[PDB]
Amino acid sequence: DMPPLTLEGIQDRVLYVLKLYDKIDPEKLSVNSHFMKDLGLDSLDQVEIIMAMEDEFGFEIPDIDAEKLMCPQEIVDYIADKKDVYE
Amino acid sequence: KPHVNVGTIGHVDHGKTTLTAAITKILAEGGGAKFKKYEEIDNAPEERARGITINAAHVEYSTAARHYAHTDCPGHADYVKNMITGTAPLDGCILVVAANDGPMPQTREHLLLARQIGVEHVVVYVNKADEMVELVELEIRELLTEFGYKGEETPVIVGSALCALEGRDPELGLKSVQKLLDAVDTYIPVPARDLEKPFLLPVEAVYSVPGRGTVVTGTLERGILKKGDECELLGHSKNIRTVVTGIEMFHKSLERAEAGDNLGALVRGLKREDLRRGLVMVKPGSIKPHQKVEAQVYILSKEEGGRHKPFVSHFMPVMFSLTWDMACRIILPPEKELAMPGEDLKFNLILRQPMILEKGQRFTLRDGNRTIGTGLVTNTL
Amino acid sequence: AIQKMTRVRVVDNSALGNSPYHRAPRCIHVYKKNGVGKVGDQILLAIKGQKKKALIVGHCMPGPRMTPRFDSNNVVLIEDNGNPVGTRIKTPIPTSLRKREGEYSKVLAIAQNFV
Amino acid sequence: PWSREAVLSLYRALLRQGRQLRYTDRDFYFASIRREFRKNQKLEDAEARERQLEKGLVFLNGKLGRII
Amino acid sequence: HTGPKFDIDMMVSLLRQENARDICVIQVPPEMRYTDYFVIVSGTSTRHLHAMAFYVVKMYKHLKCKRDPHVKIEGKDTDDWLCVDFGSMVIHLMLPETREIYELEKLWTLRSYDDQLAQIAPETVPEDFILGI
Amino acid sequence: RFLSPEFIPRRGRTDPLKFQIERKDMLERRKVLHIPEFYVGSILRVTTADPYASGKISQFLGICIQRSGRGLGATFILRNVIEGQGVEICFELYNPRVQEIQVVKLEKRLDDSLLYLRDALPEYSTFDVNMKPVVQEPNQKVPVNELKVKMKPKPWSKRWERPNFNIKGIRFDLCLTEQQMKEAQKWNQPWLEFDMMREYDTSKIEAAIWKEIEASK
Ligand SMILES: Nc1nc2c(ncn2[C@@H]2O[C@H](COP(=O)(O)OP(=O)(O)O)[C@@H](O)[C@H]2O)c(=O)[nH]1
Ligand SMILES: *P(=O)(O)OCC(C)(C)[C@@H](O)C(=O)NCCC(=O)NCCS
Ligand SMILES: [Mg+2]
Ligand SMILES: [Mg+2]
Repeated sequence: DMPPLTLEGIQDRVLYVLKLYDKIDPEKLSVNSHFMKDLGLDSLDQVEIIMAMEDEFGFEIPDIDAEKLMCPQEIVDYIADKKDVYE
Repeated sequence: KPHVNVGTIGHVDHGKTTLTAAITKILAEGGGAKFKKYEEIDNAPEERARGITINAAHVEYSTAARHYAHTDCPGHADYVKNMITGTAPLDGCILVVAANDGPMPQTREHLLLARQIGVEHVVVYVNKADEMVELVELEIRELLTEFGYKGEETPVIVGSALCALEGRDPELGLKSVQKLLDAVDTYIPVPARDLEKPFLLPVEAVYSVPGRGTVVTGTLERGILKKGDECELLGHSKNIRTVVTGIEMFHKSLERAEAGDNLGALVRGLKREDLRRGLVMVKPGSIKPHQKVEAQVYILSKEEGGRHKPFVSHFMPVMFSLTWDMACRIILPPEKELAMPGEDLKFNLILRQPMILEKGQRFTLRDGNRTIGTGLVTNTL
Repeated sequence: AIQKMTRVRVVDNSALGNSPYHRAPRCIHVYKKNGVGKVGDQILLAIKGQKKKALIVGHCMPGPRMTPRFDSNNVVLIEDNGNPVGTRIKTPIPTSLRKREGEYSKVLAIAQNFV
Repeated sequence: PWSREAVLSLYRALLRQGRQLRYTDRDFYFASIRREFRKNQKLEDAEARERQLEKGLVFLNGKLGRII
Repeated sequence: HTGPKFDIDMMVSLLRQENARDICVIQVPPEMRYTDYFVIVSGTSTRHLHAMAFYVVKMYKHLKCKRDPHVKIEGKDTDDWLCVDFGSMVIHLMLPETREIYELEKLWTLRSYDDQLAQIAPETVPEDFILGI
Repeated sequence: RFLSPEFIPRRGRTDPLKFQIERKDMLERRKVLHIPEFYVGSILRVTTADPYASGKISQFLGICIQRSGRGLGATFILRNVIEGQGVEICFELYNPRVQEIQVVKLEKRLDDSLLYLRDALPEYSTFDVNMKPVVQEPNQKVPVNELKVKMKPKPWSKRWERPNFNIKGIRFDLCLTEQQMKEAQKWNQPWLEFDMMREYDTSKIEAAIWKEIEASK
């Protein structure tokens, strides 16, 4: 099965999972705010977030790069590598 | 070789076990399947499950047409336990009647519970015929009419069970068993298997991952799970509308589910607080909870470990079905004052809260850490 | 054999047992028909100005052949309930404790080494 | 720690094992591993970080005992 | 007699239906000469723990092999901790209070490496065997 | 040649047939489980079945300190300090419970008993639980450790200084005084070295045991 990977649709599903999280609430959640500083999340907290991305798209995230992923915007750009979106 | 289960049923000393010995004995001559001695069948192997001890004799006979499995029980109390619990469910049945006795109100219960096991195809055999034989035959057709069968199309075969076993009468004993062999190959010889029914999942565990949502696990018995299906959870006066996101088997994603498999249903946009064990997973509008239910429950004898004192109406046991636990109240049907151990009869038991109960839903009644009854749902009221 | 007025060693992580004190713990009483106590037997202790029940776990006196023989008299402090006051047993305990008659399962649960 | 990567790797790897759980209550297993990584961490000296990491590493291996 | 055997899968499912709060089932290797399977389950109240323990033992006897030895429940007098030993399974019934203080799962998963063993240090006698204040 | 101590019987009024019976039984068991040549100083690791469990396997490593008993009931005792606890186990050789006996380090000490190791410093009895076997060429003299061991303070399990024990493997100079040594000498018994009827020669006896053993294989 081939899902249409619209950049806008990618954004929606990314923010969908973050509002599902207990620690962070949609009130202070934004597209441009980062997890660690802006959303005030620990490094261990991050690991769980990336796991949410892991099973959703079903492509493996190596531990070497998982570290540098500290922003939702970074993620929507990273998963754009999976299927190139231009728009 | 299609394989189905078929079991003998009738009054004591109607030559049920002799026929069971005979049907495997004739096949032994041809060498169809392994045969057991009559005396060996007399001694029934013990089966123990869910605090219920049962002496069930299982003999396997393979006819040329199709493969068959056969069940025998020493006692009536043993017979009822088998079919209510449905340890080995039977697609067909053989009703055996003696020439001297024929129908009897005790044998009525056998066919009365046969309505509840979802079997509507029966075979009648007459033994001990060594015009009076033909006199008893017409009542059997009428008897089957009373329960809801049409008596006319039912096969009634004259013979002698002992004659077949000893092989002394080829025209009587032998001709009978082949007729019985042909009758079963005529009535429901092919198994019934379909998954058209909406799926029911009793939730075994509630499992939550942040950034994934609640995963609920259950074993399939009906229906097929598909992704993106709008679904309903109901139980303990909690009913919410949601959608299936993912299905989990061997920690992998799969689109289609199968009966007899433990599947992990992934759900989104819900709280773990609300989702607990005791909930049931079905399609909406399919089923509804039933507070008051009619059911035939077998009350356990003192011998097995059931309570000595018989109970009166407004007794409060513990009801166990699927994954949910609740206590209930038993009102005894009129004309009866008390319900003694070792005797099975229909009740109207009323749950504390409306909880789902459908036809053929097996259950056990309990008092703390003791089992007093096992029953099957006959009607929802 | 641990009898009345015997010095014992408390082999626990319990505060009461491991606390520095001027007296070694003494066996007040043995809960057996005859006074001698072997392994698995319960005995009463005078420690730090209080009475406490204890389970004998290994001793210096030779026992049955294949059973181990320790170099100190080791006891575990227990409540009257049967709940051990301490959480961990550093020192090895004999495996024989398992089959003997009584409440030994909890003490086995908190032990690390079997000899 | 010994390595900032290694601890985040360990936290990852342990949670992956949690999915494969069969008998053990999976909600409790996750809760138990979370709180361990919280209260212990954020406050330790260099030498004891070598010990606490190893404690987790033998948990990963499960040679001495595996939770199922 | 014949049918279901005594093993984990049956035993755990048996527990779960009495609202076992948390279940930890631990595979123990043969070098640790105690049991095959260690089990910890929590409870709501003291009388709830008795309910479970007494059901499990009762059901055990039902499915028990003839030669399979009889078992004894431990610590009925005790408030918070109950234990039952089987042939190759060991079960511990506790309050959440006692789970917080015993940490049985930690002991058995990682033996010599647990935090509780670290705090306690072995005491050595001084050389030449002289104490000084 | 090396004959196991158990085979040579003690002086008794026991009829020879009783020993023949017991020897045959021992030899059968030896075929099933290999009994290694070990001495009192040597290090052994013994694997046994654990009856208190469901047939789980227990191994214990330690230094042999004494070897005694005759016939089937013949035994040896192994010592070791496990994580700050001294442990001694007496093992039967012909117990069916034992799975395997291996010689990890085969050596003799100065004296035939080492029960004084209880009174010796802890480290002399502390042996690593997991150590690699060290093996020597078959036609080599059995190596002797000439270690003498330092002691704890003088209250001991037994009075080792007394000449009846005849301990050669203790650093007496370190612990005792000269006056204590001369005090111990009051128990000397110098005639006992030359008591002729006190001696027990096993020459012909061992020869006949050899004859039986070579017949067995
Ligand atoms: N004359 C005659 N007697 C029979 C026949 N079948 C069974 N019996 C008698 O029934 C008795 C055994 O009953 P059994 O089959 O054990 O009873 P069930 O198992 O309760 O049906 C024997 O004493 C037989 O003599 C038959 O075909 N003819
Ligand atoms: P993250 O940015 O919240 O911090 C990572 C960390 C908590 C795992 C850790 O590197 C840290 O900052 N503190 C070190 C103290 C510690 O306990 N180390 C881990 C040993 S298991
Ligand atoms: Mg019958
Ligand atoms: Mg002494």
